[PDB]
Formats: sequence, C-alpha cells, structure tokens
Amino acid sequence: SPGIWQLDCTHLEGKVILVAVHVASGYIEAEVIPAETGQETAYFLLKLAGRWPVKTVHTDNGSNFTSTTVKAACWWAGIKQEDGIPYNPQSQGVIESMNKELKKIIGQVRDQAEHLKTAVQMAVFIHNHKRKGYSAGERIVDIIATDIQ
Amino acid sequence: SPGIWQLDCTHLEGKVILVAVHVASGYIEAEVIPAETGQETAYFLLKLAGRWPVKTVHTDNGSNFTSTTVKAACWWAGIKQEDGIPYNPQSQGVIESMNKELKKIIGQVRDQAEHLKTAVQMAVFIHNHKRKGYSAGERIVDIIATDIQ
Ligand SMILES: O=C(O)CNC(=O)c1cccc2c1OCO2
Ligand SMILES: O=C(O)CNC(=O)c1cccc2c1OCO2
Repeated sequence: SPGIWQLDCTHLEGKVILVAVHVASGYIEAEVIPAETGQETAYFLLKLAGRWPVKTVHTDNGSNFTSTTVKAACWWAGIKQEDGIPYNPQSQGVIESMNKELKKIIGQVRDQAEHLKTAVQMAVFIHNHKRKGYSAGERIVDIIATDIQ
Repeated sequence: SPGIWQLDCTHLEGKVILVAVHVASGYIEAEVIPAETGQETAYFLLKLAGRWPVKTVHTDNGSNFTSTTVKAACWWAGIKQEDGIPYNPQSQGVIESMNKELKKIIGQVRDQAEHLKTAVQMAVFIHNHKRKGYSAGERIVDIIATDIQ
C-alpha cells in the first residue's frame, strides 16, 4: 500500500542510524542520532510525514510503539501507528539485508566523508538511485502518483 | 523543469532556516541551522538529492554559489549548480511570500513546540499538505511521475 512505512534502527561504530523504508518501493530516508529515544523518533517521523504521504508506520520496537512522544507525533501528523511484528517472516530478512547493504555503502564512502552523518546520507542517495530496471525513487513516485490518480 | 529546485535562506528569532523549493510544484524541504555556511548548505543539498531527483539548483546567494564545499556536494550528487538571479522579477515576490507564510505557520504552532526545529518541520508539513485543489506534495509527485513515464 502507498502510505505504508517501516521504521528500522541499526547501529554502526557506537552510533545509531534510524531508517524509514517505504515498504512497497524500498525507498528510504535515514538519520544519524545520538540514541534512539522517543523524542528523536518522534521528530524523525514528523520530518518524514511532512515530506511524503505517511499513512501507516510500523514501528521498529515496543519502546517506540509505547512512547507517548511518538504517539503525539503520529497523532499530530495523522499517522496510524502500528507494530512491526513480522507476521510474514520474510520481512525480517529484507530489513537485515538492507542494513547490511547500507553499512557496506557507508564503508565504500568512508574515504570521502569525515563524519558518519555525511556517509549515511551518501548511502541514502546511492540506495534510492540504484537500478534493480527502475530505482526505488522512481518506484515510490510511480506508486504514489498512481494512487492519487 | 521537474528537476529544478531553488534554495532560500530566511531568518527568525536569531536563527537560520534553510529552505529548498521545488519550483514547478511549490513543495519544500527545510532545516534549522546554526548559521548558513558552505558546509551546512552542502550537507542540506546532499540530503535533498538523495530524496528527490535534483537536477538543477538555483543557489540562494553568491557565497554558496562560490563555495567549494557546495560545489563538491553538487558534483557528488550530480547537481547542476546555477545562480538564483531573478531574471523573471516575480521570482523574488514568490519567495518573499513563502517566507512570510512559513513564519506565520511557525507562529501558529509555537504553543505546541518547545524548539524552533519542531515548529519548522510542522510548517513544512502544513505547507506541503495545503490544498490550493491539489497540494504541493501531490503536484511534485505528479510532475516527476509524468516525467519518468
Ligand atoms: O532514482 C533515480 O535514478 C531517479 N530519481 C528519481 O526519479 C527519484 C524520485 C523520487 C525520489 C528520489 C528519486 O531519486 C532519489 O530520490
Ligand atoms: O498533500 C496531501 O494532502 C497528500 N500528500 C501527498 O500526496 C504527498 C505526496 C508527496 C509528498 C508529500 C505529500 O504530502 C506531503 O509530502
């Protein structure tokens, strides 16, 4: 479905990378944060929903599902907050693979960037433009445009 | 035209708000930054281009046009860096009006947000969802989807 996103939190070095995946397309947005708190997650969701039509978010863990600050942001931005339980078991594997791919790209750009946050945004760029042949960026626009029409 | 963005820097309180406008649609992304440096602008452009197909950027001033760090980010992300001279004089007025609208929304949400950065992202959300009747968010997706097809 065009409005469904999944939250994904992965760790690298001693730092936290928060990722939102548009499920139907594989398109992502991502940020480096000092730690995964309710407040950080809330702010990330607010940014995402202002930029794409976020209808449903599958949260990455129970703490963010429970967080009153995350719930407030979801209320504010008109997002249905749901769990991220992989009722289809292949969901876990897809997310795992993406985290590996992302860390691999981060490794490939580390001669070019002084800070992790730059490397992560380089990885977002490369991931979203990668032709698999359409790109994830092409797919999300097509999916949403078709829905509007 | 589907790939053309314009940078816009506005000030509020004693802080700096950096805005990118998708010219054809009026869709925006925005960030609060401590000061408008080449490095801050470069990083903002990298984020933007990883998220939307940014072909051309009209920079907001001569310092960012000249900045080697901004030029490096534009090279990295495949962006043609151009000036932002309003050869069509109605360009200035449109940007001015948007800055006013954005500050107005920021004012309207200030009871809800402790930090300016939250208020700015609330303003991004409201601006992009506002029906004028299609929204800016609807228009950018339609424009880009039509271009891909
Ligand atoms: O991916 C490509 O080659 C072309 N890009 C796009 O059409 C695109 C569309 C939406 C979002 C994006 C995009 O790219 C990055 O984030
Ligand atoms: O704007 C609305 O009412 C519906 N939203 C959209 O189709 C939309 C599409 C793309 C980007 C967006 C969007 O919204 C915010 O950033």
